[PDB]
Amino acid sequence: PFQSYFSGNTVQICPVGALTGTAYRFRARPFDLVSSPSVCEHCASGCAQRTDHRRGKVLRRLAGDEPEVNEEWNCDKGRWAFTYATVGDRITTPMLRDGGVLRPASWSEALTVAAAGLLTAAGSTGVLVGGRCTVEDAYAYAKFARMVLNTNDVDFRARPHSAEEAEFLAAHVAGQTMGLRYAELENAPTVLLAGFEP
Amino acid sequence: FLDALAGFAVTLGSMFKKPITEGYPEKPGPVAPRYHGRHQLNRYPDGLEKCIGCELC
Ligand code: SF4
Ligand code: SF4
Repeated sequence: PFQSYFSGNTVQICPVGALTGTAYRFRARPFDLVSSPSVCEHCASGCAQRTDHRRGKVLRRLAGDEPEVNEEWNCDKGRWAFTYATVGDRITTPMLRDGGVLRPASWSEALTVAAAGLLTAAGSTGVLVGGRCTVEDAYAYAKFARMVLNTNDVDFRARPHSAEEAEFLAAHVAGQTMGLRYAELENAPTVLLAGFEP
Repeated sequence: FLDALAGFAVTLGSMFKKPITEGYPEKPGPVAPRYHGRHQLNRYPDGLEKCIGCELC
């Protein structure tokens, strides 16, 4: 089989209906698609994309056009890994634990219970933020932890990690934005990959 | 001038003419052959649906 991780780009690059995405097949025509600019949420490349959805369901995600980031390319993940939110496991309402069972709860009840539990926890609280959150969401987690829970126990590393990693990120990454760009990888005479599989 | 009373002739004469109303619903009037009524999805003579789902409509 055509085994490329970028195989989906061949669908977007074909000037005719020769190569087509089997998922998008017969789902919609251009006129009924709501199309919005987007950024892939999967990995750190941050590709510009165009999310096309019909009747509230995402049908495809084209590569968009960002010469400074991804030009006009995707990986198959970003192009097609958008169904996670609609596999039926999505949480649709706030849930509360009672009698050992998790049951739907009103937003008011859930908020009140969570606030009571967190206040009763005083400063002995940890905040695992994960890596999925946007920059604003991560800022919200940090602000909540350090203002509301009055704790420094915030960590987005939902993966193997070390204190050395935290020190390195603080010293050499945080605050130092745009130090290296895709345009410079394209020109770097030598690139040394350490612990990284592009 | 009887001309100023011409209208009385029009209404009176039309009294003795057969009313021109169409008898809907019991005897509905004839719509034009080209009239734009209900859409209809047609089939081929063997029964297959003609609609190929192109969404051009
Ligand atoms: S399209 Fe692929 S390479 Fe680009 S950000 Fe998404 S997952 Fe990463
Ligand atoms: S335009 Fe296409 S989808 Fe619409 S009725 Fe005709 S064949 Fe079917």
